[PDB]
Amino acid sequence: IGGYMLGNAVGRMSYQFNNPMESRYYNDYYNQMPNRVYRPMYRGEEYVSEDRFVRDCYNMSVTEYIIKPAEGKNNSELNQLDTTVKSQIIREMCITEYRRGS
Repeated sequence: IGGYMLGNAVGRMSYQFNNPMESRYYNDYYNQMPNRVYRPMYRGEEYVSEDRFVRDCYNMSVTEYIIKPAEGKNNSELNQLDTTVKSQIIREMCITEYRRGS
């Protein structure tokens, strides 16, 4: 990766979700949650599908909102639902990037 960059934003997502916890949590936590998605600029990949793009993009996105907030935020297992939604949303945010980037 030549660097991470922020491509395009999303916009309050508010997709279907699987369970209303994921929706409500995203909407109250919207302020802590991301407003956009970041991008792995490969200079020579040529062998990634959307499953590899979404994971590699995800794998950055997650750290940006798990390891960074580790500075001093003691959830104590409160992070379970935080990660539950944040996993789901980052995957969906990643799919949307392909669908505005096209």
